[PDB]
Parts: sequence; C-alpha cells; structure tokens
Amino acid sequence: TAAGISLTGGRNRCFSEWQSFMHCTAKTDAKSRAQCLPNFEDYMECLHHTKEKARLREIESVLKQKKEGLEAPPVKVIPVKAIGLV
Amino acid sequence: TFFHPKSREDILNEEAKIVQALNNQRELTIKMHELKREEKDYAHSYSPLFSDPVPQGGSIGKAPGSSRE
Repeated sequence: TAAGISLTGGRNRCFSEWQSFMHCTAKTDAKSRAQCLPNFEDYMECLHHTKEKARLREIESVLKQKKEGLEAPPVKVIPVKAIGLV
Repeated sequence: TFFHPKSREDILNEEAKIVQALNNQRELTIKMHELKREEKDYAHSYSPLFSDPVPQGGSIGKAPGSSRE
C-alpha cells in the first residue's frame, strides 16, 4: 500500500496525527475505541481545515466590522522581484 | 403373553437422554452465536505476521519530529 507516502516519497502532509490515531486504535479495543475520538478530529482537521476556516471566518467578520485602527506588527506583501531588496 | 413392551422406566430414561442431547445442542448453538459476535485480535483478524497496526509512511524525506504516539 502507498498510504502515508507523500508526492516526494516522504511522509504526506497529514501523517503525524494519522499515526497518532493509529497508535490509539492499536492500544484500545472496540468498547474503548471511542476513547480517542479526539485524535480522529485532529486527523480530519488536518485534512480539511474546517474549524480553522470557521475561526478565520469569525476573525474576518469581526475585523470588517471595525473602524478603529490596528496597532500590531503588520503583514507586508512584496513582488517576487523584491525579495531581499533594500 | 405376546405383549412385550419396554419397561416404563427404560422409556423415560431413553427420552431423558434424547432431551439432554437436544439441550446440549441448544447450548452449543447459543454459545457459537455469542462467540461469533465477540471481537478478534488484530493478528487473528487482519495479519499474524506484521501485527503492528501503526504505519510508517515513506522513507525518503524522513523528517525528525514527524513521528507522533
């Protein structure tokens, strides 16, 4: 099987939590299996970024509902030619 | 003089033996039904040799820290 192999022969993007979840399912039994539901949500989360997108949705929603200024070290976008300039 | 039936006690004993065999079959039947619904080990149900469920992924770009238990 090729499960766990990335596009470059390494470990794919979501390997670590998958392997943690398998460590669960190895240690537990069918009755006890619900015991690491948490590892499985972590796996599905790495896969699909759903709660992350929800959190970003609430952050954006509250950001666009704000007229007061933001004082924090900001993020700057540069042209690819300008990497390392100045 | 020509009537030679088996004794009443012998009839009862023989029927009791038959019923005992029948109850043994009922118990074996219920037993097998329960045992089929119990869950087997990973080695017995999936793989005897290589009995570790935990995968190891690809080995080219093996990154320190990617292993998680």
